[PDB]
Amino acid sequence: MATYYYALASQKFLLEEEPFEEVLKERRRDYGEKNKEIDFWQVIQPAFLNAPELAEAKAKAPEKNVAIVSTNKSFIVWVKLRLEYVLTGEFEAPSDAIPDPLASLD
Repeated sequence: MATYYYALASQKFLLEEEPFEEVLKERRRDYGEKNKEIDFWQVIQPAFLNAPELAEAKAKAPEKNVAIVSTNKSFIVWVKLRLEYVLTGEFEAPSDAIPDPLASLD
């Protein structure tokens, strides 16, 4: 089990943040160049939001949502400061409630 950190946005909002998405693309590409295991992901309509421990987040969330997830806390701190209009939190996985931290509900 690992701790995952997240920043949850609306799909609408994240579509207005193209420079941000370019930063994430460049970060993936840089990781590959450095032979660093990818430890951050963008998850459309994340299934983790259904976990009981995330009930407060789900109650606040956009209808069509998307998370930036990482096992690197400092990366999510940056994401929050860069995007601002996101809900943040953390969870442990795999668990009964979150068997796949990267699963989409779509």
